Amino acid sequence: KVGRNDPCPCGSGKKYKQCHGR
Repeated sequence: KVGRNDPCPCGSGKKYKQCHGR
């Protein structure tokens, strides 16, 4: 459970929900 509000681990720049989480 990664902090959805934290920069996606993908290393793109957008937060989880703003990249992968979504």
